[PDB]
Amino acid sequence: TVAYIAIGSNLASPLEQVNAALKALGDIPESHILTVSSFYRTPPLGPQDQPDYLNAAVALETSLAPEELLNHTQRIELQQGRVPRTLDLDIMLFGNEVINTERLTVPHYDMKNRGFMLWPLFEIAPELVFPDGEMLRQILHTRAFDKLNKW
Ligand SMILES: CC1(C)Nc2nc(N)[nH]c(=O)c2N=C1C(=O)NCC(=O)N(CC(=O)NC[C@H]1O[C@@H](n2cnc3c(N)ncnc32)[C@H](O)[C@@H]1O)CP(=O)(O)O
Ligand SMILES: [Cl-]
Repeated sequence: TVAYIAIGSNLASPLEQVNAALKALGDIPESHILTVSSFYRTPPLGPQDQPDYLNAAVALETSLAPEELLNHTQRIELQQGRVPRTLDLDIMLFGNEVINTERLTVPHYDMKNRGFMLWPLFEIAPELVFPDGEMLRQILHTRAFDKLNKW
């Protein structure tokens, strides 16, 4: 199953965290990195008195159950300092699954509202269709999220 994972950090020099995160994602068992987006410099959506984010998306093939994937992404966050934002790993999509448990809401509850999630995802999955049948390309068009700048 292909999982799509969003990466975010707004440390001053976030490349170390993001590069480290990508290496660690590749070490997850029974999993393989398929494709990684470009790295983007995005203004924070929410409070504005914080540094810009580095955002990216990665497509990860995995045989793990969605919760076992979450265990591994949480481990990576912990090991890089998560306890500005050092590193957040959000599971955006997990195959065609819709999940609503105490640990997971998939698709990510807010991703359709976040250009900094959707644009990097579009780079690596331009023909993507959500579980509800909506095309990623169409969502980006409708919301008119401004395109991103590379880091
Ligand atoms: C600050 C804000 C709004 N503004 C931004 N602006 C720009 N420019 N760029 C950004 O990148 C950016 N980022 C933003 C942001 O907050 N991003 C992360 C996010 O979405 N949250 C907070 C969080 O810590 N997230 C990781 C944890 O989520 C858990 N986790 C992972 N996957 C799932 C899932 N599928 N279901 C449930 N939990 C999950 C896991 O345990 C992880 O540790 C959830 P919330 O606080 O919005 O509810
Ligand atoms: Cl470790």
